[PDB]
Amino acid sequence: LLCMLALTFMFMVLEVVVSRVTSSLAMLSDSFHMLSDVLALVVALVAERFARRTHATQKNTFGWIRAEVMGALVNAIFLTGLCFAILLEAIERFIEPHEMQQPLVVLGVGVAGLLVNVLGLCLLNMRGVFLHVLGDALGSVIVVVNALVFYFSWKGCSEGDFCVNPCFPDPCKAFVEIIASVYEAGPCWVLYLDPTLCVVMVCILLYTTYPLLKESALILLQTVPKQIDIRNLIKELRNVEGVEEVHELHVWQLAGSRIIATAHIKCEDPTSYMEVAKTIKDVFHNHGIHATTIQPEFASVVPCELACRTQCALKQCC
Amino acid sequence: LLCMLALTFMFMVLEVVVSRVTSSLAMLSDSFHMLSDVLALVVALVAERFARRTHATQKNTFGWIRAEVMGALVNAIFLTGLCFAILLEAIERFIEPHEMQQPLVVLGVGVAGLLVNVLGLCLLNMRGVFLHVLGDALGSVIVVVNALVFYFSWKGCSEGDFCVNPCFPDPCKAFVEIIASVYEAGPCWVLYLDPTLCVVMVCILLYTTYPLLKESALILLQTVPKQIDIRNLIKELRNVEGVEEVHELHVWQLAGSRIIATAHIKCEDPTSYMEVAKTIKDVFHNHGIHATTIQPEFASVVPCELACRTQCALKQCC
Ligand SMILES: CC(C)CCC[C@@H](C)[C@H]1CC[C@H]2[C@@H]3CC=C4C[C@@H](OC(=O)CCC(=O)O)CC[C@]4(C)[C@H]3CC[C@]12C
Ligand SMILES: CC(C)CCC[C@@H](C)[C@H]1CC[C@H]2[C@@H]3CC=C4C[C@@H](OC(=O)CCC(=O)O)CC[C@]4(C)[C@H]3CC[C@]12C
Ligand SMILES: CC(C)CCC[C@@H](C)[C@H]1CC[C@H]2[C@@H]3CC=C4C[C@@H](OC(=O)CCC(=O)O)CC[C@]4(C)[C@H]3CC[C@]12C
Ligand SMILES: [Zn+2]
Ligand SMILES: [Zn+2]
Ligand SMILES: [Zn+2]
Ligand SMILES: [Zn+2]
Ligand SMILES: [Zn+2]
Ligand SMILES: [Zn+2]
Ligand SMILES: [Zn+2]
Ligand SMILES: [Zn+2]
Repeated sequence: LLCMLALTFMFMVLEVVVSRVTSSLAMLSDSFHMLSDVLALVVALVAERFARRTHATQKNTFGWIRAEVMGALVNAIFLTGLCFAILLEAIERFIEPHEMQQPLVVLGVGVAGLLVNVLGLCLLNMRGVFLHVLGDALGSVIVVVNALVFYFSWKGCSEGDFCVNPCFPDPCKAFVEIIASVYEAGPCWVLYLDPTLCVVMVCILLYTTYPLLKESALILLQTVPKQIDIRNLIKELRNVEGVEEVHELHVWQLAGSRIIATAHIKCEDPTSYMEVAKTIKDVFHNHGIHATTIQPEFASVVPCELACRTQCALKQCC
Repeated sequence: LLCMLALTFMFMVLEVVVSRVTSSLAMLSDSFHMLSDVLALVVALVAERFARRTHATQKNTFGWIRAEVMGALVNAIFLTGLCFAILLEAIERFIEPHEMQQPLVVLGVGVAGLLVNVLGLCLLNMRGVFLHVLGDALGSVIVVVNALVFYFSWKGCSEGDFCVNPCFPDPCKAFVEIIASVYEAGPCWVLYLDPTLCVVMVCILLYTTYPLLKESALILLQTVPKQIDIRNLIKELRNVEGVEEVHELHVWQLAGSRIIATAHIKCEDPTSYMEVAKTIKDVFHNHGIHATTIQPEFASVVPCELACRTQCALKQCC
């Protein structure tokens, strides 16, 4: 983990610095994606370290096990925020285009990123990581092809001869239009490739990270998992022996694949309660739910036999 | 709520657009703060709309009560991401200083924001809103004083007269040293003022948003609330004549003041369980807990009388 984490972090630092100095948007977006990747590795390591020894902690009774889910959510939404900022910068660049400072350094960092992804390729359990590395390499080669197209087409100028087309506003009024030799700059295919390509990059990043963010948000919010069917479960619970009807059923996913159930039941006879709670355990275990807790209300218009009279209707769940 | 929402959103759009036009970072940070405020209002409205008709939906058995807290976390982390982008821009501006484009429009939008905050004042439950609007007004004061100081002190050349600037690199090297020696006034107190005020603004935003993010994170992660002491509660539960030992006790907060408790008690005398259950209800209602699902495991090699046959990968918590 750390063996690639350190390399990715150091490359991220240099990449961010040189990109924002050179002020090229697609490069900045690719560096932000590498930033999201390295923070994903960081949160994965933190979650593994915390989950290695989870117990009945004084502060957290359940344990810091939702750490991986919350880290995924934080990374996804942090990337979304940075991507929104980058899109705002791209719109600003549409407002007033700027040329690339130096294609040579951009090509160098692009091939460096390509080599970084190639090295990471060597290091679906591993196929998912390989696909993520391939997507990062795709972003890197998009940066590289941007650099190539800019270098091959943008003839530009480096002398005092009239070179800048009216599309690009002249710097410092071009010395009041020199108060020289006639020259025409590059065609209308550059000075716009960088932002019109960074928008594609940011759109693809948003499309890739939306399902992960949605899944993490649904996990963090108390939502029944798609695997468990609430209607089938409630109907099958009603169709048991010794139980009249069930209420206050709460089912939610904690993290990964450990589901917690909660319900209240009523039994006709207090005697011989066992072999009935065993039936409830078996029927819950039949579905994906494994950790349960069933409170019996022993045997009428009142919904639940156990309710504090002086209770904030709200405070009491549902 | 929407009456101020529409005005705030329209002003946010205008200020963001004009700030990106003029490239002023302090105004950009203030606009980001306004964006955070309007998004907070939006999430509050949607949370109230969802909470007005909270029901045991098939997808969400608990209900979308946690929507407000999730929106608060989303806003806090989005603001943090935008603030990180702002720090990147500020470090860039330290690397290469750029002067403000048009002080007049910046002063106009600053006084417009001040008037917006004044109208907000015109329109703890309300003391918190007063504190927030006073903070936003303070940010507007920062941006307007930045504009005022830049306008009065800066004396950059506008015409073709000589202006030797060592502070900022001249565009096109001033026609390559031109291939009325007017000197600028106080470059130190002018060029660097905007990025440093932006850094101060973003630092104060981080300081004022960190506690909210921490509380929201502790709410989403299943953490015992600071109001309830878990050790005292378990000691009182153990100090009950009916129950022998209490195991698998989980306490967590849903949203606001809604605490749900879970326990696996073991007791004898099946015909008198309800006598114990009333005592458990009373002792839980003594603390902040108001919703419990105490499951009696009726009668020490095995800790819990009910358990999965395989308990694969100990999905069941603890
Ligand atoms: C790319 C940008 C967003 C910077 C990311 C930096 C991370 C490496 C930082 C940000 C938040 C940090 C965490 C914030 C809080 C804590 C709790 C801390 O536990 C304590 O000792 C708590 C002490 C207390 O507050 O009482 C251990 C480090 C940790 C996990 C930090 C680990 C390092 C983190 C993830
Ligand atoms: C071009 C500029 C102005 C940026 C535009 C941003 C949004 C208009 C885009 C970015 C990502 C898009 C989302 C990417 C993915 C999806 C999932 C897609 O299908 C699903 O909901 C689930 C698909 C699946 O998982 O198979 C519906 C459209 C949606 C929400 C897209 C809606 C439009 C979004 C938010
Ligand atoms: C501007 C850039 C370059 C640096 C930004 C640094 C911030 C992320 C740091 C600087 C000072 C820090 C604060 C210094 C002191 C505290 C008090 C302390 O918070 C509490 O009060 C929690 C404990 C309590 O319950 O009293 C720890 C977090 C906090 C807000 C820190 C949060 C992180 C801050 C804002
Ligand atoms: Zn990646
Ligand atoms: Zn099971
Ligand atoms: Zn009940
Ligand atoms: Zn109560
Ligand atoms: Zn309930
Ligand atoms: Zn505000
Ligand atoms: Zn038990
Ligand atoms: Zn447990």
